[PDB]
Amino acid sequence: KVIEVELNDDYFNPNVITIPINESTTLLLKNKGKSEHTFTIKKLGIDVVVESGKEKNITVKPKSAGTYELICRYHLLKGMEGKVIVK
Repeated sequence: KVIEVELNDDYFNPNVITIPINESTTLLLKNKGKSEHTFTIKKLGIDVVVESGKEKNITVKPKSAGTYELICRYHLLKGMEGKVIVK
Protein backbone atom coordinates (compact mmCIF):
# COMPACT_ATOMS: atom_id res chain seq x y z
CA LYS A 1 0.00 0.00 0.00
CA VAL A 2 3.00 2.24 0.66
CA ILE A 3 4.04 4.58 -2.13
CA GLU A 4 7.80 4.87 -2.57
CA VAL A 5 9.22 8.27 -3.50
CA GLU A 6 12.88 8.63 -4.41
CA LEU A 7 14.51 11.93 -3.54
CA ASN A 8 17.75 12.48 -5.44
CA ASP A 9 19.95 15.32 -6.72
CA ASP A 10 17.90 17.13 -7.71
CA TYR A 11 14.57 15.49 -8.48
CA PHE A 12 11.64 13.47 -7.15
CA ASN A 13 10.96 10.03 -8.59
CA PRO A 14 8.07 9.76 -9.27
CA ASN A 15 7.32 13.50 -9.47
CA VAL A 16 3.57 13.09 -9.86
CA ILE A 17 1.83 11.20 -7.06
CA THR A 18 -1.89 10.44 -6.81
CA ILE A 19 -3.52 9.74 -3.43
CA PRO A 20 -7.15 9.10 -2.29
CA ILE A 21 -9.25 11.75 -0.50
CA ASN A 22 -10.39 11.17 3.11
CA GLU A 23 -8.19 8.07 3.33
CA SER A 24 -4.72 7.48 4.78
CA THR A 25 -1.76 6.82 2.50
CA THR A 26 1.78 5.97 3.60
CA LEU A 27 4.70 7.46 1.68
CA LEU A 28 8.20 6.02 2.00
CA LEU A 29 10.65 8.81 1.19
CA LYS A 30 14.15 7.63 0.23
CA ASN A 31 16.89 10.25 -0.15
CA LYS A 32 19.48 8.68 -2.43
CA GLY A 33 21.23 11.95 -3.25
CA LYS A 34 24.36 13.49 -1.76
CA SER A 35 22.40 16.52 -0.54
CA GLU A 36 19.82 16.86 2.21
CA HIS A 37 16.35 17.22 0.65
CA THR A 38 12.82 17.98 1.73
CA PHE A 39 9.45 16.59 0.67
CA THR A 40 7.22 19.63 0.98
CA ILE A 41 3.58 20.10 0.06
CA LYS A 42 2.89 23.50 1.53
CA LYS A 43 -0.84 23.57 0.78
CA LEU A 44 -1.19 20.39 2.86
CA GLY A 45 1.13 21.69 5.57
CA ILE A 46 3.49 18.77 4.86
CA ASP A 47 7.25 19.16 5.27
CA VAL A 48 9.68 16.34 5.85
CA VAL A 49 13.45 16.69 5.86
CA VAL A 50 15.15 13.53 4.69
CA GLU A 51 18.85 13.22 5.30
CA SER A 52 21.26 12.06 2.61
CA GLY A 53 21.27 8.27 2.40
CA LYS A 54 18.34 7.94 4.79
CA GLU A 55 14.60 7.36 4.60
CA LYS A 56 11.38 8.37 6.34
CA ASN A 57 7.75 7.34 6.29
CA ILE A 58 4.93 9.80 6.31
CA THR A 59 1.26 8.99 6.44
CA VAL A 60 -1.06 11.50 4.81
CA LYS A 61 -4.86 11.87 5.08
CA PRO A 62 -5.96 14.76 2.86
CA LYS A 63 -9.37 16.38 3.35
CA SER A 64 -9.64 18.40 0.16
CA ALA A 65 -9.47 17.23 -3.42
CA GLY A 66 -7.01 19.06 -5.64
CA THR A 67 -3.55 19.23 -7.16
CA TYR A 68 -0.82 20.48 -4.86
CA GLU A 69 2.74 21.60 -5.60
CA LEU A 70 5.51 19.39 -4.22
CA ILE A 71 8.99 20.94 -3.72
CA CYS A 72 12.35 20.41 -2.09
CA ARG A 73 12.96 23.57 -0.05
CA TYR A 74 16.72 23.15 -0.39
CA HIS A 75 17.10 22.54 -4.12
CA LEU A 76 13.94 23.99 -5.58
CA LEU A 77 15.92 26.20 -7.91
CA LYS A 78 17.49 23.17 -9.63
CA GLY A 79 13.97 22.28 -10.72
CA MET A 80 13.20 19.92 -7.89
CA GLU A 81 9.43 19.91 -7.83
CA GLY A 82 6.43 17.75 -8.58
CA LYS A 83 2.70 17.39 -7.92
CA VAL A 84 0.52 15.49 -5.50
CA ILE A 85 -3.01 14.82 -6.71
CA VAL A 86 -5.75 14.23 -4.16
CA LYS A 87 -8.91 12.68 -5.61
